[PDB]
Amino acid sequence: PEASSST
Amino acid sequence: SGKVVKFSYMWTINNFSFCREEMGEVIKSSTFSSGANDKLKWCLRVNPKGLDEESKDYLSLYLLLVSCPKSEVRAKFKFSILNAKGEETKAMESQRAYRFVQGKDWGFKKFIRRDFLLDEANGLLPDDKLTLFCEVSVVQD
Repeated sequence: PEASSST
Repeated sequence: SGKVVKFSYMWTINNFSFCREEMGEVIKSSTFSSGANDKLKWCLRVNPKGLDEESKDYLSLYLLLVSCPKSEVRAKFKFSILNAKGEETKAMESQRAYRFVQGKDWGFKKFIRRDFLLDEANGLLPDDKLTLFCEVSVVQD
């Protein structure tokens, strides 16, 4: 699953 | 030389289906600690109706590093939902450790479909409560 940041 | 290196945070949001948060708006958890002498501070952030246009159909979920003694911390994380029996379900975990700095978060923009979450048949909102579960492992302080 692809992790990402909300900024 | 002693550190809390692994920790599990359990967060219950009451009356979830009636949360008023629109797209982009956040719900923020309380701050929790780890590392040496509680020197690492964390919290959870959830977008009940998604972060952006792409994630409109989803709940978005993130772990935020609030405070650390140095420049960064590297950590693995796993998010899941606790069902009515208290059992883990719909788990997603980071593929590796990620670099956190103060004010930065990491998580899953498309953690779970809202319609699936909200469907009573699925038993993920017992008594209309969403219980999120975040297990963290800190590789470096």
